[PDB]
Amino acid sequence: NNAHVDNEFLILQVNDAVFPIGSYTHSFGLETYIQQKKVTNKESALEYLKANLSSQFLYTEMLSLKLTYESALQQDLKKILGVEEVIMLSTSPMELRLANQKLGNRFIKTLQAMNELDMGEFFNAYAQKTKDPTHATSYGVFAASLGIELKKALRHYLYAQTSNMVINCVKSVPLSQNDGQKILLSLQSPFNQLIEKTLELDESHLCTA
Amino acid sequence: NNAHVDNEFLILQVNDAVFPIGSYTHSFGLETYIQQKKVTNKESALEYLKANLSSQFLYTEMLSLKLTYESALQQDLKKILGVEEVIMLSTSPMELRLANQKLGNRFIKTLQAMNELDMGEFFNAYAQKTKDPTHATSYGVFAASLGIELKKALRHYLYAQTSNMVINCVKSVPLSQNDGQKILLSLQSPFNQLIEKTLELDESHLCTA
Repeated sequence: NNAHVDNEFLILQVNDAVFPIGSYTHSFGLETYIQQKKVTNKESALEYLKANLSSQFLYTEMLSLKLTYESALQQDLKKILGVEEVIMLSTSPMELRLANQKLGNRFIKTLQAMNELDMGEFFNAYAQKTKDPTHATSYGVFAASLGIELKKALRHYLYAQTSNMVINCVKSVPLSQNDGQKILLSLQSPFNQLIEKTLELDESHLCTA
Repeated sequence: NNAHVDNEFLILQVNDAVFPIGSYTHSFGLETYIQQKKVTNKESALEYLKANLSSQFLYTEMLSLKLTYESALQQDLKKILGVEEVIMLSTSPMELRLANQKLGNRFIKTLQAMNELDMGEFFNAYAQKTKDPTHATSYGVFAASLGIELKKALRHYLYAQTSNMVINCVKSVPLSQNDGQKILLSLQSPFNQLIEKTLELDESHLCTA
């Protein structure tokens, strides 16, 4: 039914910076740290990025991606909605809440506008009931529905979000293009640690960072 | 070694639109079709892309990537420079042959800037001796040098270039973002046919389109 669809390309397409889901929300803490003169060069940007990756980005976004992926495999919509409720309640202020929700809704809507892509009955049920979808959670359900391997879905999502964070630093600090590339390289070892950790964590760790 | 380096992440990084090598040059052969009202919608854009992908892009760019990858595994530098000579000599107009060179030169330099990345003896020797590098040929040597699988290298390069082409159509026709996503989805089957075809071609087909 998705005979004409190739997951190897589809994972690249939905993680492409150009995938049309409205405006982005990672540049949030950054602009504050720039005004505070806490992030003003390559070295300080890197430490900022590592700190962020291993706090809220791991314990909220990455972990939630995994939780909704695993629950989707068990057709457990209830747990998915519960994860989304926990995240919504731990998110402030209302502007970030609103934006994250917009991003979530846009991700789902963009998939759905591709009429020739069949997401399956479970995904479409999720799409109809979700109140506070996020990019990471709806992605988790997306990957589970199409049978994309978890470690691969994570790796691709992790790289894409981080790339967005770094290009944010390059523009806002600013940094040099090569500085951004050096940063992305040095983050590869943290990336795999992050992925390892994500697999060890369970729902009790959700939003604790 | 490259102990801290993960090819899984590096392949995403070098194919990111953010990789600072400058703008791709597929945009050159589309402006006329638009002006002349030949590419006007999603449908005619798809056809133009399919035609483009399976002509000059296949017989020059994708094939050249494959040929320098293969020669790199044999550590046959003479054959690599031979491929680049053929492309340089077959490329007009002058302006496009200069743009392509820059793009190729920028790819190599960007890699070299990342000092914590060890490209290895052969790639360094290629870097010292190349005269008319291109993005595709330099990328081929890069992929083989790091032990990245050929089909995977092709898939990532192909998707990235095609995303760029589609974005050009979206911006130029212009088209809606949704239409661009439908186009990329529709091209997944063609992508696989393009890759299997690439593996069947050899030097005797180089630049014959």
